[PDB]
Amino acid sequence: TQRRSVDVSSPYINLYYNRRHGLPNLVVEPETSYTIDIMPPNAYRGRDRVINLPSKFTHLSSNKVKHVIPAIQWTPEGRRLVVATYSGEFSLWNASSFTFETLMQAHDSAVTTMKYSHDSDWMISGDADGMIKIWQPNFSMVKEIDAAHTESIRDMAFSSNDSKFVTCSDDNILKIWNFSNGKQERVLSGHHWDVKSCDWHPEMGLIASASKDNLVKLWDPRSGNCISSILKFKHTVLKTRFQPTKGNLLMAISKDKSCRVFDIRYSMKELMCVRDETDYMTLEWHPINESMFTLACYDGSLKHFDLLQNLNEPILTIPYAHDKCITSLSYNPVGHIFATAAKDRTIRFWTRARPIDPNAYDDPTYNNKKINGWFFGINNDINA
Amino acid sequence: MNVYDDVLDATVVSHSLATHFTTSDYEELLVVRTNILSVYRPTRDGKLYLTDEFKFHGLITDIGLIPQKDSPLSCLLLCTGVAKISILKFNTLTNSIDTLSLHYYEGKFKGKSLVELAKISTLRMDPGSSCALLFNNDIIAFLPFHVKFTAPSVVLVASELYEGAKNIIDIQFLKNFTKPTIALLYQPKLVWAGNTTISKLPTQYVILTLNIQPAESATKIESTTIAFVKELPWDLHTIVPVSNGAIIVGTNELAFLDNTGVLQSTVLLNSFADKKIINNSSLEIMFREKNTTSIWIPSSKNNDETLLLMDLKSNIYYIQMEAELLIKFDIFKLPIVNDLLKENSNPKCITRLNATNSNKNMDLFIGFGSGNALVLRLNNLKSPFDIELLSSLRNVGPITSLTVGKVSSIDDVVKGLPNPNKNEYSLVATSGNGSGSHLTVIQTSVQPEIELALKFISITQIWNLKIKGRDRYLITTDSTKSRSDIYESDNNFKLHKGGRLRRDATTVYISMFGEEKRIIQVTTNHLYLYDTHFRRLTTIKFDYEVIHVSVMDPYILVTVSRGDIKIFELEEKNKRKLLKVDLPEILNEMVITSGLILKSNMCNEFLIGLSKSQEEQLLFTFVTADNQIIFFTKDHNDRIFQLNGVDQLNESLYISTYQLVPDPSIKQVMINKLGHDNKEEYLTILTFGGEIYQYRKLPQRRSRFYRNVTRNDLAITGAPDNAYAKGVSSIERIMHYFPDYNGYSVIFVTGSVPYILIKEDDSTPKIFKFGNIPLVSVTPWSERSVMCVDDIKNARVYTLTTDNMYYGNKLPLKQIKISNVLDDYKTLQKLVYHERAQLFLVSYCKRVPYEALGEDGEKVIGYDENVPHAEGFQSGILLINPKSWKVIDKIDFPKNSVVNEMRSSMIQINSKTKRKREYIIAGVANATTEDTPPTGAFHIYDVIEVVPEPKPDTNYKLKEIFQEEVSGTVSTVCEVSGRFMISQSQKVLVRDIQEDNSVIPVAFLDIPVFVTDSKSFGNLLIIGDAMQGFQFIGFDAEPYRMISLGRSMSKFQTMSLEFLVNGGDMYFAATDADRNVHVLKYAPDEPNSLSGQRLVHCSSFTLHSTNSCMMLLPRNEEFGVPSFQNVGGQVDGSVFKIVPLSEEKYRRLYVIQQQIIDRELQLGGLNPRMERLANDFYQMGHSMRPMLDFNVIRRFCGLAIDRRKSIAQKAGRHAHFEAWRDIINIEFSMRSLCQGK
Amino acid sequence: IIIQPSAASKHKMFPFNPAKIKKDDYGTVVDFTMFLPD
Amino acid sequence: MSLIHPDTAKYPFKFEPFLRQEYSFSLDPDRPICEFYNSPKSCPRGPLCPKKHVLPIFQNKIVCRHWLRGLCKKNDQCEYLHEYNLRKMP
Repeated sequence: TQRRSVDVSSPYINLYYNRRHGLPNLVVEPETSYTIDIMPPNAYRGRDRVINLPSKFTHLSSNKVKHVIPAIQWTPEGRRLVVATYSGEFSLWNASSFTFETLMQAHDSAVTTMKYSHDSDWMISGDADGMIKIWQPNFSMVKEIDAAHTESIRDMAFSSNDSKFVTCSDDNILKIWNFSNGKQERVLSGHHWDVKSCDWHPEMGLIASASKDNLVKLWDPRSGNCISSILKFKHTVLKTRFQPTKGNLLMAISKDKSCRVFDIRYSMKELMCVRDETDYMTLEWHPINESMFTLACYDGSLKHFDLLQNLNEPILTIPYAHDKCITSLSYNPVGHIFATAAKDRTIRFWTRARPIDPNAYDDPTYNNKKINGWFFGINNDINA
Repeated sequence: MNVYDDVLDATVVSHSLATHFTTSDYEELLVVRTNILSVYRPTRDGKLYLTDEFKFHGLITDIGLIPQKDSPLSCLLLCTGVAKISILKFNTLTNSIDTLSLHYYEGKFKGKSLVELAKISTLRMDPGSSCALLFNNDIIAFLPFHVKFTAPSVVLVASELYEGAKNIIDIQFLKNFTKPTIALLYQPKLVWAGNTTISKLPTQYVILTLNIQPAESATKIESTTIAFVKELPWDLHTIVPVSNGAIIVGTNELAFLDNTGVLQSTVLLNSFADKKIINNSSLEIMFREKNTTSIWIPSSKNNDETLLLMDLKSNIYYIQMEAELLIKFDIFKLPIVNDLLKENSNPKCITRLNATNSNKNMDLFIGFGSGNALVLRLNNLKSPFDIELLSSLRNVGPITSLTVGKVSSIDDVVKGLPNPNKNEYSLVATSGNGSGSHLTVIQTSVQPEIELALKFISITQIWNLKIKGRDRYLITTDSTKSRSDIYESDNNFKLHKGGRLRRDATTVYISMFGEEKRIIQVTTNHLYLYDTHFRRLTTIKFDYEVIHVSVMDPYILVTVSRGDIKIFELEEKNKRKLLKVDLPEILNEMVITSGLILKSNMCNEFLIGLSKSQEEQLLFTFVTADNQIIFFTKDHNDRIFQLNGVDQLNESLYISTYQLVPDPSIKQVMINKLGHDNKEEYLTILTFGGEIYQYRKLPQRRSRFYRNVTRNDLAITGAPDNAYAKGVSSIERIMHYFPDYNGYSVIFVTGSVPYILIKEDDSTPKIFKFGNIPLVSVTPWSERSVMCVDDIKNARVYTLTTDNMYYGNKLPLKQIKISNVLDDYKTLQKLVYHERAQLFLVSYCKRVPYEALGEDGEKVIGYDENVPHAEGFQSGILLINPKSWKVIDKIDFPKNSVVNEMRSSMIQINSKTKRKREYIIAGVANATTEDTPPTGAFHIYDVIEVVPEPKPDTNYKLKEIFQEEVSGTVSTVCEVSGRFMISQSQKVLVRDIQEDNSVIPVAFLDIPVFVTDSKSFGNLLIIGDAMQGFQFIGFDAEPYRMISLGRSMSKFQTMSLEFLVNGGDMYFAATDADRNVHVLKYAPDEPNSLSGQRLVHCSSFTLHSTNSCMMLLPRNEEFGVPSFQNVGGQVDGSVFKIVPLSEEKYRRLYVIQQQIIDRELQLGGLNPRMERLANDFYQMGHSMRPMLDFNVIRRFCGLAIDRRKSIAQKAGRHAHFEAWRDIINIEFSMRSLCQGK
Repeated sequence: IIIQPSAASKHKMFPFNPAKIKKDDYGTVVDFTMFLPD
Repeated sequence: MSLIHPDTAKYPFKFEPFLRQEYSFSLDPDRPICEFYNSPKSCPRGPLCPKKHVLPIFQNKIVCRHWLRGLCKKNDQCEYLHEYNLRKMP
């Protein structure tokens, strides 16, 4: 029973052989034998960052009980993908072979968000009744604080040092917690309506939030007062994310169908304003290459953007990446797998493109002709 | 608390250019290895003679040329680090390079960069000498130059020049323009091999004329677009400007674009391209590198413009260009008949050496990455041709592995006498990539070849005479019993049975005299003058005992106990006279410690009657008690000269007139020619502390001597203020000069630790340890040989090995070629030494085309059999006996299998009796694509004595102990307390051993991404991760476990790991892909360490090249729990060591280093602190405990005595003493290899 | 950027004095007015 | 005194008492069983005892499938053996 395996081991062997002997990274040629020369995604930067684009569809997975997936998340080293269910269970899925059925019954209500620590030693998960559970990498209880928020937890993020983490819920209130004991620290009092997302700056102490008040606010993890606010969205801002590696950028998507990128280096300098006909649902920066991110629309239609290539249009559009609106995007921390979840109760995985494959950008994902993942082969490229 | 030193200097040539930099008399060649800029004089016959060498504190990334007004010397433009430009000028008055202007574009680049900057910026120079642009990526910094100041303010723009420019691939200045016009190659939409089927022809090209408008306060540039091209192939990466336009060298197409911006013709290379004049070629060549090295040569007088391209496999291609619109655009390959480029791969630079006033009969200097740099002669260029090797700069390629073993010291006795280098181990490293890969032995000392080992002929000191150069009368002496013997060296011996010698007094000196027609013997209190038949003729009674004798043909100089100077001259008429020679009256007043007769032309400008560089004058050189060197000629006329500055050992010396505090540091001086074929006059000074100082006489202005302090090439052998007294106390150190050792003019320094000074033609003189036994007396023997007598009365005749020995690079290098013409093992790696069997084991890594097969037997669909493929792997293990350096046994491995790690390990077979056997364990990983499950295997081998072939040294065989194929690539192998731990895909497994060769796993752990390296210190382990640093693991035995003790808080792509234990504490050394060296320690007591689970970052030290391997080696404690040090090999060919320090030693060396940085002047305006600590990890470790650079501290020894004393006064009272002590200790840290077993 | 005159000793170098970036548990304390939307 | 395989098994590390107090780890892997520990104060020498102590998790006879996959909810209270020996795999 030979399944499909996507492991970055042999590419890393090749990369370190080239690196230790001083050999250059040979340019990949459009042929099958040159896939061995496709370096791991962390090896590519600058011009050849286009090789890291998750353009290929490689696996469609769905659990036995087809619940609705409110959030997905990768393990910090990318071994397994943690899929939250409406019933409050952690469904794990191995990254190498995308197969598992490990129900865990994590929460009682619907798990709405999970977040892993930067040191890969802890996980926090919130649910629909404002309960935060702090987990261990082996998925054991470490702390179960009840009613940390009134309504459903929307988003939460760790600090750089992982001793603190901010959370947001359907309320108009953000809170800071000392991660060591879950002590209730200062409350980010402010905002007018239903904060929808929150994020922590990767290096600096800086909190970014999005609410229904048509405002993106920058907060203070120490003073606890709104240090700045962005008034450039004409409707509720669905999500905000800093650039994970450097943090020099900050995205935000609103219900006015506009995505804006702000350069925090020069007084909230706006760099992009892309307006679509379909609603943006969720966003995700690339974990390795900056200036690269993916936007998920209300009709599927995964859109990959590049700040250095185009400031008005996406550099790659997968118009039918999902049957219904895409609700969760997750990048493998290794960067070789992209995981997307939508309201069709399915989980789809995306990998980097191959030098030559017959489907290319023409498949039941790029066009509409049934759907399948061909889970019976021994390769990535499928003939015809 | 660690210090960084360069055991080996870098030897891969990365940049090269020709100009008039140091002088305008000849066309110089500038060679940049990694941080060393060397100035060479290419001879007529293609040899490279070094004239000046400089070492910079940062990695030199580019070198540029610009000419200054009213001067024939071109100013040097140095580009180091990231986005840096420094103007360098040569000051012939001081014979040193000085800095004219600095330009720091890094901060301004980051201020308008959306993403992280590229590692190295690229410098472009216009062929008009008006401006220079340094572009990193998407951002161009412009440096204009005046046609007052020499460079106006710098202005940088990203895409303000042309709106279209989005993703710049290459920028080049264009030729034949009255204004600075540049050409830009950029891809607004990025396309790779997977994007070729959606977006077609995404590369764009534009030519911009720049209106450089320098101003007093700023600089503005108004750009006018000359032309514009829209559709160009995706794989274009290089722009090669020519007279009529430019050549766009792509991975598969060459596109010619003129100065009007119209594509004329395109030449296809491989079957990997398709669709406007398209010239098709089936020659499957590929420019798969990002940058393709090439040399463009303008026409002579005539119309002959040639462009030579280069291939990663060191192929040269010829591009013809002729025009009336350009016609006949094509590509041709020039053949190599004698495959002299077979061992050379990855060329980096090409430079034309000799003008010749034509484009035929060329002289090319080409730097390479794997093989040695070659000077090539190309006689006739055609579309007969031939090539030849004129010179070579020894390159040890990328050091890919390191281990200690026995190369010398293998035999306990040689030629019936004990081995002169017994109990001595050496560092053996694998070198190069591919066909030229070999073994490089980094010798800790010079191993001398033995030709005669006669016993007990000397007691105290010998003298070998030459009646006609026939080795007669090897006179010996007995300083204890006051006896002297004659002996016959013509296979007679048993003394001469009477030859009218004294024989009853301590002979002080004896040598041939008067054109070998006389023999003069100076005993303790008497002087004699014999003949060839040894009949005594004249006797001069010395009322005072002699303590120094120097002899030239006419004169003999004798120095006595009160210091009286007596110089006698042989009478050329009938001899037997020995007339006295008059001396200046000042000589009576001054006190002299030592003296010698000398022959030099350094006074040929003050002496009356001659001002010619030739005709070196005979001089009487004397060293005073105030460390002053004085000298005078025969017809002195009471004129006494002196070398000014020797007393303070200044960086520069010159001839003057002597002008009238005894601290006799200087013990012996020597002025003689040193070198192999290009002999240069050098002034060598021996101190009573045993240290050796050297000076170089410039061929022009011969009255001046200079020393290089920036170049750390002279090894430290002693200390001034009685520190390291153990090097001179036992055996007196005397420098003996030999103009012909093996064709080399060397200097032998005797003592308990002997030294030899050897200078190669392409390098500065180097001081090498000579053997591993004490040396008492050395005399010339035969022709090109010496006789050496040790402290145990043994006598040995020595010869200098030359076959595969290089005597530069701070340590002798022996090249061991394991692959012959019969079998070529290609690149060698993971070399180990079997201690019990005294054998060396290596792994070959022959490259083969890769076939992408599925999980079943079939291959994947998209394979093309009509197309060239990518490279795979096929490895094995070789058994090599160091006695003959020959392969005894070889074992092969299946396809795609690469040995990622071999380790001769001490495996504990029995848990009860604790028995251990040194098996060999190899970690084999199957190198495949990402679309197949990882698989691998591990093998365990025994080395068992067998009956040799009816050929010696064939008595050992490789016997498999265990063998198993596992799931997941095996990337590392490590033994933990008798059990070997190997790494699978995201797992590490420990397996035990029983007597029945039964292997069973006992514990396991999960690793984040990929295991890059693994080391064990007892039952502790460190496992490096390709993305998230490394982790600390402890292993327990009875219940087997893999407790995770900590992880590095900083995620980086670690390359190699090792332990820097440093006494009671413990530290880890990690190297990243960013050329950084990270020191982390397991600190479980600090409050912020999370009880040890977080490894605290201590220091981040930026290296000048990528680290490939790291080893643990014991430290040699010269004065003072075992100590260890790390030794690492580098891609550029250098070897470095990290020597852990104590607290007091570290404080002393840190204060010395900061005082050197502040007080002293750095070469090219390079701050070592910013060359090393200015990385992405600067705000992570301790600010006041950085990694120390011994190269910076090495400059402490090069200062004047007063300045050296003042420097140590910054911290500590007697800081000079202990500072010299620990500097010596660090210098001799690797001498633990000299005392093995 | 820098013109090299012959008067000093350590000023003929590239300056290197990066200000120590104070970083607490919450992150690096930075100027909090430079984020003004302007 | 071997350069090739330097003696590293017995080295005076300053974190030995910490490595023994927690994780019950000693720099000597092959040390004799304490034979005075029951399964916390049974050891007369206490936690700082060179002889090896054994947690009750290590006396079980069946390895834990959840521990093999790294998903064992019970850290040390698990009734299955948390040790990788192929002899007693379920």
